[PDB]
Amino acid sequence: EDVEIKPRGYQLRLVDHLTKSNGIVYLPTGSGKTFVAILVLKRFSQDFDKPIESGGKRALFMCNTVELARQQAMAVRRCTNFKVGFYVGEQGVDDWTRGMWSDEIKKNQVLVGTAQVFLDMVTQTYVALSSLSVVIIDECHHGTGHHPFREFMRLFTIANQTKLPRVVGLTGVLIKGNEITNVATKLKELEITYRGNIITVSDTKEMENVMLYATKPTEVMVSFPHQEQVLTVTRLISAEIEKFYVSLDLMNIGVQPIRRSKSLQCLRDPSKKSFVKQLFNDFLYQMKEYGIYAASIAIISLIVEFDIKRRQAETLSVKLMHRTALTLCEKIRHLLVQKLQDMTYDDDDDNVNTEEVIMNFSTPKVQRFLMSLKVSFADKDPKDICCLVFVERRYTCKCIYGLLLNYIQSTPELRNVLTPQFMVGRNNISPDFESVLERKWQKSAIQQFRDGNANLMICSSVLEEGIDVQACNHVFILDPVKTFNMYVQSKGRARTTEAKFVLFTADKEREKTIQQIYQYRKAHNDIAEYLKDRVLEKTEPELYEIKGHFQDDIDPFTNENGAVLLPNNALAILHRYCQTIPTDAFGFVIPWFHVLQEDERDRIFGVSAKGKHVISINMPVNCMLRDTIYSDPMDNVKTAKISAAFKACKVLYSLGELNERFVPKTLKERVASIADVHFEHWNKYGDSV
Amino acid sequence: KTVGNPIGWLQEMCMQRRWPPPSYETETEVGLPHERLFTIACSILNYREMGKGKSKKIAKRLAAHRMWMRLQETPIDRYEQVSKDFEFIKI
Amino acid sequence: GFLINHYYLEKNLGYTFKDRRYLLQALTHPSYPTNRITGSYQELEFIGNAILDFLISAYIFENNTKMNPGALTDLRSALVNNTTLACICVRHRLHFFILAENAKLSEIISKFVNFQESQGHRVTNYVNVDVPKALGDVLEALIAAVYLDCRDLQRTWEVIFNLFEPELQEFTRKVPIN
Amino acid sequence: NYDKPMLVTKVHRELTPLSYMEKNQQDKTYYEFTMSKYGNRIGDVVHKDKFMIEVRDLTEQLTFYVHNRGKFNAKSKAKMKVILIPELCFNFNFPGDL
Amino acid sequence: GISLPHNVLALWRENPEFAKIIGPHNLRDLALGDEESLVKGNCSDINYNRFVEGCRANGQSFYAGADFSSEVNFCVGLVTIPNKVIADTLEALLGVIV
RNA sequence: GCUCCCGGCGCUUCACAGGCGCUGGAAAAUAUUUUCCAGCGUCUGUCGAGCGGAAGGAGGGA
Repeated sequence: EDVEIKPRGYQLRLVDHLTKSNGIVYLPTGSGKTFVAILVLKRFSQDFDKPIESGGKRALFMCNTVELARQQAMAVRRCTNFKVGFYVGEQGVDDWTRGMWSDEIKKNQVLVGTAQVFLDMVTQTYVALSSLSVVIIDECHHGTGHHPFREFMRLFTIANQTKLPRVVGLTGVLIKGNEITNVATKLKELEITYRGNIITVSDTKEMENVMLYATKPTEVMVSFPHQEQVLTVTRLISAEIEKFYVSLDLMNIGVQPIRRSKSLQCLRDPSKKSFVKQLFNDFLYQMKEYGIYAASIAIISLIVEFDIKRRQAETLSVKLMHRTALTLCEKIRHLLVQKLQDMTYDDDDDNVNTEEVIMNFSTPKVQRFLMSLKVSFADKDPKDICCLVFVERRYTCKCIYGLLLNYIQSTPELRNVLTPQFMVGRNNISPDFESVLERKWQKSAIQQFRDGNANLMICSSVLEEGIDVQACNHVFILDPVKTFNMYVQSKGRARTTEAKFVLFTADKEREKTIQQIYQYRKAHNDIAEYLKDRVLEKTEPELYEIKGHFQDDIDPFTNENGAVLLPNNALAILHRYCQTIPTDAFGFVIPWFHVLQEDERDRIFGVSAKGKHVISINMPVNCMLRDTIYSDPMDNVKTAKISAAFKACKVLYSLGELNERFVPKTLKERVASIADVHFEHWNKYGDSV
Repeated sequence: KTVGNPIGWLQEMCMQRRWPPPSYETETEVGLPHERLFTIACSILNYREMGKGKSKKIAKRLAAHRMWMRLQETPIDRYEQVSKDFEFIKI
Repeated sequence: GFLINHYYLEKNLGYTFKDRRYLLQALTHPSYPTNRITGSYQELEFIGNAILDFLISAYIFENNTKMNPGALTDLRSALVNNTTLACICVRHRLHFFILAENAKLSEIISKFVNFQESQGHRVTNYVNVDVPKALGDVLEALIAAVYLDCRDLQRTWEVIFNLFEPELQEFTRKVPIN
Repeated sequence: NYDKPMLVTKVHRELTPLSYMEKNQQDKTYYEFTMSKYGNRIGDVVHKDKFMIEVRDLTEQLTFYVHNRGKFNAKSKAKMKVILIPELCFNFNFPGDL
Repeated sequence: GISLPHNVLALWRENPEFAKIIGPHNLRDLALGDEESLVKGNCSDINYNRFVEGCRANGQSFYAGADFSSEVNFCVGLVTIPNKVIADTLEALLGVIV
């Protein structure tokens, strides 16, 4: 009979385990996983008040995405008496100096932000690892390969061992991809990436207490027939798009930057043409997948996108290309509308005519989806229903949103119960179907869904991770599940009691999707049992395996000041430097990466580079480097490119273009380096340049 | 209906008979990289059968199957509606 | 190989070069990627700006003794304006030899040269069409290239006066005040 | 697709399937229209020569305090007379007047 | 004839500090079956514990400090009326008496 | 606008493993069967590398 939440037995046990030895906590997504984080944050607050110069320490809460960082910062601000800071790339952190970072850390006890911000924070000696009492990693399953989490963990192998912080990993799922087989080595590698083992709830009472906030929703399958025959209008539109592609291949826009493949063997089309081709191919996919009405909505979306691009275009040739694209989109829309209108001979009642044409001009997938939506929310209370619809493609979100708007304002029973809404990830799509230059609507889709204004969300893998969403009774995975983490986290989204989890799969893939779900469940069971039976007294990986984990990549470079140049950050730093050098809007040129041929590689490197790849980088004309820095002979092209960028950054630092912190020198440092020799007489008058 | 290894059988029927070994030719590679359709041709003395497949693998296999059973022969306007009796099958 | 219509440019500019690499540096925009033997024109234009400003100021100080110093500094600012340098560069058809690879810059230069031809290469009122700083910067760059090649401020002054004679004569009769 | 409950008013003993529609569909019978619309859903119609029924739709509102003023076009509203085959519609035992 | 479960009503009314955090999203957790809704009269121990835990966790999520009264007042019989309406109904009683 | 990162899917080209199909050589048994080896082609799976679309994330910069 109280409001304040008390820590549970399992949370206390996890905190006590974490305080003596670092590790990873693996708990279902919800309030427990953040409460345990807050508790371990509170336990390491002994030296919060004392400043760093007096032996003080801080706590670091490093997240994966900016929205999750803001979310956790607000949570810890409202749940603890500490003052927390928010540090993301939107704050302009790059141009932050020594003193105003120093007072910043002096001000806030807990620092919350994205991984890259804290990575550049540490690598530029703004703080030391000895200055952090505890570091908090949430969504630790992202820390694989060259992710910023793994680079931050790599930073631990360089600093002092006796003054390292405490590492804590929060996750709801351990495996990121489909490497479900052989769980043991994957879990061992994840534990080696951090400096502790995975701990989870063990006692039956502990599991029951955890069950009070997590849920295992019932998962059901909705079979729909799969057909291959296609309409004639689809063939006509495909022929039109092919003809337009042929015409656009010789559009002859102004000279464009050369685009190549990821490894630089094969050439690419210009990005401006690739955008149009991608949009039209996506529209074709949606037309083939969801139906003619879906194509009618998607062509309006394409109209809006092309109109926006034409408005933002700067060159007349680009505007002409976008005008041709808009002409094609208008022709396609007119054809689709003509096809839709040749059914009105059935009846005159338009309210049922809209539903009938929608159900007649959509593939069985969409028809079955709409029937399930109707039978699930027939005449219920809008305040009582709160569901998410998961689809793969970004434009599928908008297309289904428009189709759902029409269907809702087409059926009497669903008219006042469902309010659809949609959102996509980065490179956001215009949420308007009319291409208006400006709209007065300001409430974001996620904010509307949180506030209860909208009860029907159509999202594309964005809401699977990070963002907190209130418990949803229904979750519709319209597109087939692809990854184990996606399945686990979407299943965990339906966190309310008796919640329903819905899978939409065609008839021909029923066996394969059932087998995939069975492998996912068996992977979950092996994870549970491996965390169950395994016992270790040391409970921490040894130094030798931690060293062996990171020795595969290139050894980082540190100077006498302690700043560390990570080879994985070398390309980013180099592109950052090439950005500040130009003194004009049109002066931007990125370094030219060139892969040496066999004869050139032999002639340059002797007989010591057979079977290996080398990359030569040509710095722009303005910069001091004109020596065509050659990468070391590496196994593949990516390592060669990284080595080339690393050597370029090192030679730039030796030339003084990096201000002994591997961040490009600004104008202020350049004039400060010259004040004492050219403006020495200013000192006697109490002024400095 | 191609239950087995059609091209193993093809080589079998060819070079039991002292016939020349089956030659394979990759004629065309058409389509986008994510939807490339490959064309393998098979020639055995004066007979030549065509093979289309999404990969050179299945294209060659089907070409050889055509060669194989040819060696034996010669010694809508509307999306279909869905019923409303669907149910949520447990998994 | 980089320098095409070499005689055309030398004849229009009024100077013959003994070492052509200064000209290459003058005509090399930073966006031009295939020039790997000599830097851009920013170095050259930095010196050329001061050289041209000093020479113009010296001439107006020597000859224009009738007008008050306020009019003298107004005339100085008008003669070295980037717009005036752009009109002078276009009038002598020096934009044909700019080594650049930017589409937007090329379109801007083409629009400006079309507008200038519409006015018959006459300096209009401080020009609705944007003026690219590239023309003025490259003109200053070739000025500094002449100075460095000849090592004679008198020959450089002869070149600058030959380029500026119409603008000098017109601006000495009326002062553009804005 | 309209699963809302409705009220049956009279049953037509003299009427039977395969009978011509009285308005605008003289060439179209109830039986063949029902097949052409929902054959894949119903399969076939059994008891083909028995009676049929006439149904009327019920209002979906629940608040009747304010007057529902509008141009209903009462003749046009009554134009869509609905005649249904009995065994194809699920029948409650609940009285309609209640 | 129907109301909220007896146990949740008792918790809601007999705890003013706990009544300001129950919201519509918390009420979705109260999905009782036929037995609870018909014979038992109140939610089971597991459902009650889960609902209480969700309401407590409301204070740490983004819902902290929110005002759910506008959507949950009718459940407990509370209602909000402007003071102008109160003055006007006093005057209306005076007027009818006059 | 650019760069980077993570995962999944589809094809291409190399290495390894096994099977199949036979030709030839060696051996055993009664033209026939079996054993060993070499060659060619394939079928199944695994490790590398590349190409392409699709999803998510971050940063610098205007």
